[PDB]
Amino acid sequence: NQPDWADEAANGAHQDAWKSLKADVENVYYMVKATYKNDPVWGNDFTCVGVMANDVNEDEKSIQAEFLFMNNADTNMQFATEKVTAVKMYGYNRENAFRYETEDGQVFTDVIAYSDDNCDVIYVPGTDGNEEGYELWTTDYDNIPANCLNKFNEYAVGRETRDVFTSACLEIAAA
Ligand SMILES: NCCc1c[nH]cn1
Repeated sequence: NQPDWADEAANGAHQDAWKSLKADVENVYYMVKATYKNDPVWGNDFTCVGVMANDVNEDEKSIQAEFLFMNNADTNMQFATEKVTAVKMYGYNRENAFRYETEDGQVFTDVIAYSDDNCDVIYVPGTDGNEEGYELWTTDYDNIPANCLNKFNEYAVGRETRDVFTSACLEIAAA
């Protein structure tokens, strides 16, 4: 049993997890939308989630990721560092998932449903003590690519979509 988009022959070309993780090294990726409200790490009604990486390890297909985020329990931006490794899920031959490992050893395995050069549509299976759902991440929180947005809306049908990282997360300019 697995999502119908988890068809490697059909969709694998757009589900390259290692390529997507390395992309976090060049540009910050912002989670612009999601279909769920709570994350065990980011908190409740979490918003303003972004990530940047460094320390690419080709032998391990892992990076060190630095996250920023907000939730309804603190008015200040929060930060955390986690290791993320490209792994295989749903019988795939080429890595199509992200295995996050927090400093306390907690593990989350999410799956790339669709990914293009500057955006990712990620599926949260809901088996890591968390809510099942989808996330949309992109490098520019103000200009969302239509291809990823359409794929996110397509796969996330029947749920309640909400904004996560938007310009409201920052107070931009001066004076
Ligand atoms: N679906 C996001 C799970 C996660 C990873 N790190 C923190 N939370």
